[PDB]
Amino acid sequence: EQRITLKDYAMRFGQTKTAKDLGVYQSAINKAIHAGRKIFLTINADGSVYAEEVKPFPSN
Amino acid sequence: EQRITLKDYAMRFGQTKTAKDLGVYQSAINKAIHAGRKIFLTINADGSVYAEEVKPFPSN
DNA sequence: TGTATCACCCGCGGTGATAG
DNA sequence: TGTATCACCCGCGGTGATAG
Repeated sequence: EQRITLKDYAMRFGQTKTAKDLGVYQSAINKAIHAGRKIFLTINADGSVYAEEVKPFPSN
Repeated sequence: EQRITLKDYAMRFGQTKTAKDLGVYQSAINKAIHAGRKIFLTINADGSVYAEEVKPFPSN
């Protein structure tokens, strides 16, 4: 609430802001996205963001 | 259904079987567990297992 | 239907192993 | 409220940078 996708979020906001919102470098995002990582953002009232990723175990 | 925790599963079954069930080496498990990784198994009728892990983005 | 190291290599997450 | 490389280091996931 709102639960939204990284990619998604990225298309709305632009790699940079996003990236900035997670306190990480833009290239990350990019990579991450192209990467096809399953990740989700969570927005809070204030607009702070939280992101978790889903991955299969085991990583290999 | 059933949704169960790795650790959990591990306590019921013993590191080894588990490990075997995921097609990975026992030490992994161990590590993984001690590691405090958030991971979950999913059991199916037949008893096949599937495991996904939850992680914060970004990994760093 | 034991677990917990250990060093090795592509620093996490694995591998094999070795023991117990 | 541009994105997409690139080489570098602790092979994935990041960093900075460089450009466009």
